[PDB]
Amino acid sequence: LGRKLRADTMCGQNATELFCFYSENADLTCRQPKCDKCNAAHSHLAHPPSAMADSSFRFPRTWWQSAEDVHREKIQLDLEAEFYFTHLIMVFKSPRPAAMVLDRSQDFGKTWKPYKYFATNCSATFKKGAICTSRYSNPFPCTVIFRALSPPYDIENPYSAKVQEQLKITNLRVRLLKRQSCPCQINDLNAKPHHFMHYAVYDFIVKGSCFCNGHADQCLFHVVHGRCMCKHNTAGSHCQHCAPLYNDRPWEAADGRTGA
Amino acid sequence: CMPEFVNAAFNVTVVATNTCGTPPEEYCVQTGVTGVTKSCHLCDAGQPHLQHGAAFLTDYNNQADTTWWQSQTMLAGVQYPSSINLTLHLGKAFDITYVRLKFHTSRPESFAIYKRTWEDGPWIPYQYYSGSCENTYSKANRGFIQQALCTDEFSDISPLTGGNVAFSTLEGRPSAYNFDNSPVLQEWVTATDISVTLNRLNTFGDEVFNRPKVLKSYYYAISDFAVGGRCKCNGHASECMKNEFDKLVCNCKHNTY
Repeated sequence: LGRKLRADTMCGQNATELFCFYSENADLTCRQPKCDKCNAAHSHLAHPPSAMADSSFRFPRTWWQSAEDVHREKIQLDLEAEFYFTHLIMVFKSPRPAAMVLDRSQDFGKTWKPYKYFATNCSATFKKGAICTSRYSNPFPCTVIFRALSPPYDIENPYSAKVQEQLKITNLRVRLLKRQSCPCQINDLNAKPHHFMHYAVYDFIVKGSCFCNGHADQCLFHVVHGRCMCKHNTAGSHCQHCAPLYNDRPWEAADGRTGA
Repeated sequence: CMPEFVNAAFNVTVVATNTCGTPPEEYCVQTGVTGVTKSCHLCDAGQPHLQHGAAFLTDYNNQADTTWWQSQTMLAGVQYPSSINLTLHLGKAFDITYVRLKFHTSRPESFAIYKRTWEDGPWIPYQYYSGSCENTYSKANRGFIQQALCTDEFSDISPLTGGNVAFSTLEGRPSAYNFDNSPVLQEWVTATDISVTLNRLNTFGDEVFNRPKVLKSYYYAISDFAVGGRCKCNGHASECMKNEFDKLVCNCKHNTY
């Protein structure tokens, strides 16, 4: 959000092929394709990946999809510092496939793991409360909801390093395997349409509080930085240590319940 | 003779305990709908047109743009076991078959719905709608089995703009398809006074940060009560012809009203 999200090439670059949106009406019925042209000439005809992650102050919304009918499409989200996340969100205008995986990176893109992934057949990605759960993903309609914090994690949640690793991130990626475009009245005219490849994705904004260890009131379009002037005489970007004036007293992270 | 279903939010006012505008407030919301240059503007009620009043919520519900209302934000410290409970005093026991609460800002993570069995009486909630109800509500997630169970299909802020909620009274429940032959469900669906219980929004610990904007953002906004219903009087009237005293009561046979 509010920053660059590097990825593969945009649409139509290696093939000057027509693309169209098979959007759907409120009656769960597809509408006639709103055929346009994808290129790299003008902003209207040139829509790099940055369109999703940029100041969206205009009524028209920024569209995006894969590079060129490629299944293994990934999104790179570089960071200039440490970040924090609240929960998991998923908006996907195209039909949401069961082969959805949510992954978290620890530091400088040097770690990888299947953080969370849920679907009716979670085997598609390759306790049943975090590894994967059923009845959460469906092929249709075209146009997954989960929360990172565990049920016992909602209460008694100080801000020490013991929980930072859970919600401290360095880069973002996501993988989708299954390919499908939700059904339409493709027999709109006598001649069938063509070059309908698309993965309608609305936008991605995973709000992340300015990481200040729950101490700072203000941390250095305008975007959120990673430098905090934490109060309680605390120093450091992460504010994990206090000033030596009275540090001798044992302490842990100032939990929001009382700010010890 | 056939009963005719009409929007139950027509020519009616929601009795809202708290509503924006009375004090001076400055709030900011996602740029999905407002589209302001900086996505920041000040809520008010003095302006005749910008009133977020009760009537705006229950109106014709213009599809192109329906008048929206915002509840008081976290600035008022509205996060308790009980919170703003805006109620509906329609005037008849409408059989609300389909309920849709189009949210102007976003779907709140934690919230519920409370319905009135009889006028001035207690509240009988239909169902709970939260993705972590095991904490806030202390109940099992993914409600299934008649009770006011939780719901997690659409709980978190997925849409982030113009959120949609399908409060299908007659669907999504074990008794969905036995509506016409379920005595409890017949009593369930009928609600003398509708009231969405926005009991609490489960904070994500951002309060310690105490950013002025974020607190003004984690609030509630019901764009419109897209709720439909009718007099359940065996449709002695295709439309409750109001009586002399300027209210809504039903037509009837056997020398009754």
